This record gives sequence, structure tokens and C-alpha cells, in this order.
Amino acid sequence: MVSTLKPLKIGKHTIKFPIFQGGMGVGISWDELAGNVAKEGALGVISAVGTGYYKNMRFVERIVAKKPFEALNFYSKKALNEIFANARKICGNNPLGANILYAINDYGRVLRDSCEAGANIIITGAGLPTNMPEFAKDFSDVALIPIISSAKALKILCKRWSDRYKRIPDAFIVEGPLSGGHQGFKYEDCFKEEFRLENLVPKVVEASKEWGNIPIIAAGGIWDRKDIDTMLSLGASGVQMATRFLGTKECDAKVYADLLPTLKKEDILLIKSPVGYPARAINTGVIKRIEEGNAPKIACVSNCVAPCNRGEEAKKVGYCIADGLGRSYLGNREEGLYFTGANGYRVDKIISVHELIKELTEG
Ligand SMILES: CN(C)c1cccc(NS(=O)(=O)c2nnc(NC(=O)c3ccc4ccccc4c3)s2)c1
Ligand SMILES: Cc1cc2nc3c(=O)[nH]c(=O)nc-3n(C[C@H](O)[C@H](O)[C@H](O)COP(=O)(O)O)c2cc1C
Ligand code: SF4
Repeated sequence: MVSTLKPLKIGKHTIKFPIFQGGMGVGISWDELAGNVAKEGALGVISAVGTGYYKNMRFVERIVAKKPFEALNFYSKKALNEIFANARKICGNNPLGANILYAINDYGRVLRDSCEAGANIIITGAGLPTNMPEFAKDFSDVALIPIISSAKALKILCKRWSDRYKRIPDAFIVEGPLSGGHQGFKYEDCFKEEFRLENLVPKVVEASKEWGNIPIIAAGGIWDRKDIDTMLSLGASGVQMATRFLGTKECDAKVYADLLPTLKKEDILLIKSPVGYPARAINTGVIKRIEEGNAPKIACVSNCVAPCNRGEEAKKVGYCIADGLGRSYLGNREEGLYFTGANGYRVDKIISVHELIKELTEG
């Protein structure tokens, strides 16, 4: 209960601790995880990606081959609404974010869906989101946070937003190459010291000075309070952490509670992705199936990302990311796809969100 970490202001919202749990798709950070995180005084973040899979397609209008048909069902408005409602049964009106990737054409529809579902903050990476305020003008209080890989992106985002909307972002998350999910770096750049998060945070904070010290949130490879203090001492206003929350009981993808305590470092690797950025995966499930020559059949049903072009890139890289992550949420160990931050192998015990926040904030 006693902490020397100070509350963090994001636009019109305040969180007791300068900690986000990063959004995790598919079905990894929904109502149980995000709700309990926000209950603890950190920012809980609901993933808006693949919400059609929620409760095995409870809220989809059409299913083909056990998959949500097209993007209107893959990004399901009614599912998102119920995930927020269920989260607020736990955290009340404590702030919640919605994470939505940029590399869908339907971006504005899902952003307004998140706003209408009750999100207080929108977080967007997997691209350069120069038009977030376009879709949010009906919701003046929702804070808007791009995820960036570099100071150059910060400067462009601020100029494009300022010129077009007379608004700048409420915060920036800078994500480094030790992160889970996709990486904002070329494969070869992920191993180079110049792009280590400790090197990126100073540059982004310095870039932020010119626009009035927009808060910078450091993400990627942050494990414990010592890493938090390191990032804060480098100018960051807070941290976003995901892999630690991936290893909590309240994670909405229950498979991880069985998979992570066995996870070995040599079984974590960067792979290709239909999204067009390197993804950090666990060497199991669909990956192993591909290497055996038993790859699941590919045929675009959910139309989940624009860069894929309805299966072109999925066929080239060998797997459909929607199908694989959805199968993991539904419990499929043989054909599911599984993601992790570089630190995933350090998960031994599965602990509660409450004990994890205690660990991260005590003192
Ligand atoms: C700022 N830029 C260019 C950039 C690039 C890469 C990473 C980052 N950093 S990041 O936005 O924090 C992210 N890390 N992982 C991400 N994964 C996803 O979006 C994702 C997860 C599951 C899906 C399932 C189905 C369809 C789409 C899916 C998309 S996004 C920034
Ligand atoms: C399993 C998993 C799934 C993720 N999926 C997403 C996602 O859908 N959208 C996103 O913006 N970030 C995603 N991320 C990135 C996290 O939100 C976060 O920025 C990053 O993992 C922080 O690094 P850490 O895991 O070392 O704390 C994912 C991370 C993990 C581990
Ligand atoms: S085939 Fe490509 S666009 Fe279609 S659902 Fe799979 S990854 Fe998404």
C-alpha cells in the first residue's frame, strides 16, 4: 500500500500508478485482466482485435469454418461493448483503454466502437496513426495515444495532428525490440544496441520537449520495479508492461497459465507475420505444425488486416494470424499461435494481478 510512484495524468484522466498493462490480442487482455488491472490503480487496456472470438463467437452475425466472417464480425462492436461492461463490473469508472492497431481500413469504425463502448483512452500502433482525432471528435474526453518506435515518428505525428486538428497526442508509448507481439523494427534492427529501449527513451523525451512535454510511456522488456525506475530516470513518465500480466491468473487467454511456467528461452523467436512486422512467438502450436508439413489450411474468412490482402501474405508467410490467435483463445494447443515478450521465459509462478501490482509498486 505505500508507494513512492506518483499518479499519472493522461489527458483528462488520472491513474494512481504510472503503469499500463499493454493490450494483447487475441483474447488475451479482455474483461478479467483489464478490469482487475484497473481495479488495482494501473491502466487496464482492452484489446479490440478479434473481439468476434469472445465467448466463441457469441456476438458475430456470420461464422465460416468456425471463424468470424469478415472484419465487421472479427472486430465485433457488441463483443467489445460486453467486454467493457464486464470489466467495469470489476473496476467501476476507473480508467480503461482500448488498444486498436492502425493497419485496418476499418480503423475509424473500431475507434468509434471503442469510444461508444466506454473507453477512456485509445492506444494505437502497428502503423503511423496520423488521423486518430478524425474519428474521436464526438468524444472530446477520450485520450489518444500513438505507439511509436522512434523520435522521428513523434515529430511527424505531432505536426500532422497539430496542423489538421489543432490537437496533439495525449501521450506517446515508445516500444522497443524486446516487446511481445509485433516489433516496430526490421528483424536485423531488433538485435542492435542503438535501438535498445534505454537508448530510445531519452531521444523521444527530448523530441517531446518541443511540443510541451507530452508524457512518454516506455514499453518492451520492463520486468520489475528496478526496470521501471530505470525508465522513469531516463525521462519516461510511466511504463507499459505486458509479459508480466500475461503470467497472471486473470489473463483472459487461460492457455498461458499452463504454457508459460514451462517456457524456455530457446523456444522464443522472431517470425514473419501477415501484418508485415516481425512477431515474437513461442515455438509451438501452428509454428511446429508448419515445420512438420501439417500447416492448417489458409482461406481468408475474417479479413483481419489490410497488408495481408485477403490471404496473399498469409499464404506467403505460411499462417493466418487471425485463425491462429483465435484458436489459442479457444484453447487449441495443437494449432494455436502464441506470442510473448523476450522476458517470457522468466515466468515461473502464475500470480494474481493484485500481487503483481504489489510487487511493482511497493516502496
Ligand atoms: C508503430 N509501428 C509501425 C509498430 C509496428 C509494429 C509493432 C509496434 N508496436 S505495438 O503497436 O505496441 C504492437 N505490438 N504488437 C502488435 N500486435 C498487433 O497489433 C496485432 C496483434 C494481433 C493481431 C491479430 C490479428 C490481426 C492483427 C493483429 C495485430 S501492435 C509498432
Ligand atoms: C502476447 C502479446 C500480445 C500482444 N498483442 C498486442 C496487440 O495486439 N496490440 C498492441 O499494441 N500490442 C500488443 N502487444 C505488445 C504489448 O502491448 C506491450 O507493448 C509489450 O509486450 C510490452 O513489453 P513486455 O511484454 O516486455 O512488457 C502484445 C504483447 C504480448 C506479449
Ligand atoms: S488471411 Fe490474412 S487478412 Fe485474412 S484473416 Fe488471415 S491474416 Fe487476416
